[PDB]
Amino acid sequence: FLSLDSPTYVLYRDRAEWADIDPVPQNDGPSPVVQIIYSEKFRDVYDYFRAVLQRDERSERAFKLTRDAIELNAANYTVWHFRRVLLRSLQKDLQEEMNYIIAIIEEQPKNYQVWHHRRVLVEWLKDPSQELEFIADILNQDAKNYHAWQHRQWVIQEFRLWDNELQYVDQLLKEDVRNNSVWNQRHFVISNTTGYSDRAVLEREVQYTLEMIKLVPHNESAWNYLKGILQDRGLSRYPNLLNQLLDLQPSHSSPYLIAFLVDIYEDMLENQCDNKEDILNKALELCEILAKEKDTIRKEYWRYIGRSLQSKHS
Amino acid sequence: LDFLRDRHVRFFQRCLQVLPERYSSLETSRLTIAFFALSGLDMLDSLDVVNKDDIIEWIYSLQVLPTEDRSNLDRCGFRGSSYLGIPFNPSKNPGTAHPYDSGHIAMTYTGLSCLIILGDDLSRVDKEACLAGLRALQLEDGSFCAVPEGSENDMRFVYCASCICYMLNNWSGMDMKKAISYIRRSMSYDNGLAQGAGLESHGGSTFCGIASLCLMGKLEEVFSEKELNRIKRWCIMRQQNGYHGRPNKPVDTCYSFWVGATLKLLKIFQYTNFEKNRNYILSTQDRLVGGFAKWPDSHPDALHAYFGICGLSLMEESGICKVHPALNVSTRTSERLRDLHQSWKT
Ligand SMILES: COc1ccccc1[C@@H]1CNC(=O)CC12CCN(C(=O)[C@](OC)(c1ccccc1)C(F)(F)F)CC2
Ligand SMILES: [Cl-]
Ligand SMILES: [Zn+2]
Repeated sequence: FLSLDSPTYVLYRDRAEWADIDPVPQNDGPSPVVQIIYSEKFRDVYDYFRAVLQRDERSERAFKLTRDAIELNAANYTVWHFRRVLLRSLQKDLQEEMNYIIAIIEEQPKNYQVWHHRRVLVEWLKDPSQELEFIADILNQDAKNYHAWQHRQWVIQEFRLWDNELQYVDQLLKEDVRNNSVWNQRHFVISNTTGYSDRAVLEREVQYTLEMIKLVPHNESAWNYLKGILQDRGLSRYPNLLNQLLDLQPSHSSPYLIAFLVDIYEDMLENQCDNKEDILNKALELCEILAKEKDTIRKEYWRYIGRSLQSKHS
Repeated sequence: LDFLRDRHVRFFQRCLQVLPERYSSLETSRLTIAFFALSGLDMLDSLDVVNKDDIIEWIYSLQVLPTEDRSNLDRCGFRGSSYLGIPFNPSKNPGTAHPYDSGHIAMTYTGLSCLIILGDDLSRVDKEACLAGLRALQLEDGSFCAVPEGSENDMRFVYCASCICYMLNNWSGMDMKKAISYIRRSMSYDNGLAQGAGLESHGGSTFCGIASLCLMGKLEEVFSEKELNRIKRWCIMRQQNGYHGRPNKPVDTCYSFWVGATLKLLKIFQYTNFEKNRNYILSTQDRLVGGFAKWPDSHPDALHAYFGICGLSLMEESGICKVHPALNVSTRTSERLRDLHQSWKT
C-alpha cells in the first residue's frame, strides 16, 4: 500500500506496525568481495525482509514487504520463494498475482525468477486460459525471447493446447522467415501432433519449406528444418529433392544449399549406392567450391570434409 | 587491433572491489562475478594482485554447512552472497539453521572453482554435504534445479552438477544415466543441443551438454559418430565473423568461447577462422575501462571479459594461459586439481 516513492513514504524502522521486529543486517565481515553499496531506503527494506525470513513469519505485512523487496531486486530467488509461501499460507487470490506478475515480466522479460513464478501460478490454478495470448504479447516485443518460447512450449505440452499453434507459427514466418525460434516451434508442434512419418504431412512440410527458400534462400533456419525432417529418413531416398535443388543452383545458391547436396551425396555413399567412384567426386567438386568461393569462413572445415569423404570411400 | 592485458587486469581488479546500488541485481550471485574476475586474473596470471587468503575466507563464509543434527543435508552447498543475514562464519563453527538458508548449484560450482584457483585445498569443504545437496537438486527428467526451494531447470545446471562432481572427484552427487538422458533428449532437429528436449538449439546449452559428457568422459559413448558429425556442423555453422548463440542471431563475444570450447572438445577447433574470431573479440575490448562486451562500442561486463579472454586463450592468444575447455578454469588450475586428487587417493 505505501508506495516506495510517496512523499509520505516512511522507513520500516520508523513504522509503528513494525516496532516489534528487530531488523537483521547483512555482514560480509572483514574483507568483502563484489560488495554492492545499498541506499538508506533499500538496506532498510532488506534489513526487515531478512528479519521476517529468519522468523518464517506468515504475516500479511510480510507479503506486502515482499512486493517492496521485489521492486528493489526482482532477481532475488529467495524473495520470490517466500512470496510464494505467503501466497499459499495467506490463501491469496492467485488471479490478483497472475496480474501483478504480467506487469513485471514486461519490464524484465529475460528475468528467470519471474518466468518461474508465472509458471508455478499456472501449475497451481491449472488455468492456461491467459497464457498463449500473454506470451504472444511478450514475443511481439522480442520474437526470439527464449524465456517466452520455453513457457509457451511448456503450456502447450502441459495442457495439450496444440490446435492453433501451427497457424501461429505460419503467421510469425510470414512476419520474419529467418526466425530460428519459430522454425523450432513449427517442428515442436508437428513432432508432438501429426508426426512426420505420414507421407502426406512430409509432402506438406518439405513443399512449405522449399517455398520459403524460393522466397529467401539465404536462411539457415529453413534449410536446417528441411534437413531436420528428412535426415533420419535418408537424404538419398528422395531423388526428386536432389534434382529440384540442382535446378536452384543457378539462381537460389547459398552455402546452405551446396552443403545440403554434399549431405545427400554422403548419405548416398553410406547407402552403398551406384557409382561410389563418381558420386564421391560430385561431393568433392562441392566441398572444394565451398572452401574456394562459396562458404570461405569455413575454408578449412569444408577442406576437412573433403579429406573425411575420401578416407571413408576409396 | 591488439590485446590490452594490463587494462584487462585493472578491470578484473575493479569487479572484485565495489559497485554502486545500480548493480543491486547481482547481490544473489556475487560469487559468479568473483569467479569471472578471479579466473579472469588467473588466466592473465595476475592473481598476485588480490588478497587470496582474505577472498578464500569470504568464499568459505558462503558455504552452507550441516547443522548440529544434520537435518539440512539436502540444502548444503554454497550461497551467492551473505544477503540472507547469517552471522559471518568462514566454515569455522558448525551449521546455523534458518528455514530459507540453502545453497545454489551455480554458487556451489563458482565457489569450488574459485577456491581451487585461489590455492586452497578444499579441506574446509564438507564434500559429502555439497554432493548430498547436489543429488537433491536432480529431477525425474535428469536435469537439475539450482535450489531445493524450486526454480527453473535446464542444461546450465546439468553442467554445474557435472563440474561439482568433477572437482570433488566424486560423481555420487548425480544420477549420470538420467543426466545423460537429459543431454541426449535435448538434441534438436538441427543437431544443436537446447536448454532441454523441445527447445531452440543454442551454443550455451550445446557447450554445457557436450562439456558435461566430456567431464563424465562419455561423449564418445553417448553420441554416434554420425551424431557428433552433425553436432560439429551445427557448432561450426555458428561462426559468421564472431560466433553467435543460435542461428540467424547476431554474434556475441561470449560464444567465441561457448561454441569455441564445444568445437575444441569435438577436436575440430583448428578448422575455424582464427583471424575473424580474434578481430571480432578484440573488436569489443573496451579501451577506456577494459574488459569486453558482447558487441563493440558497447558497455563491458565481468562475464564477457572472462569469456572474451578465454575465447582468445582457445587460439593460444599471447599473454593468456591455455583454458581447459570442458572445466572452464586455466589449464594451470586444472593441473592444480589433478594433484589435489592424486593427494586424496592414498
Ligand atoms: C541460454 O543461456 C545459456 C545457456 C547455457 C549456457 C550459457 C548460457 C548464457 C551464456 N552467456 C550469457 O551471457 C549468460 C548465460 C551464461 C551465464 N549464466 C549462468 O547461469 C551461469 O553464470 C552466471 C553459468 C556459468 C557457466 C556455465 C553456464 C552458466 C551460472 F550458472 F553460473 F549461474 C546464464 C546464461
Ligand atoms: Cl582441436
Ligand atoms: Zn554474451
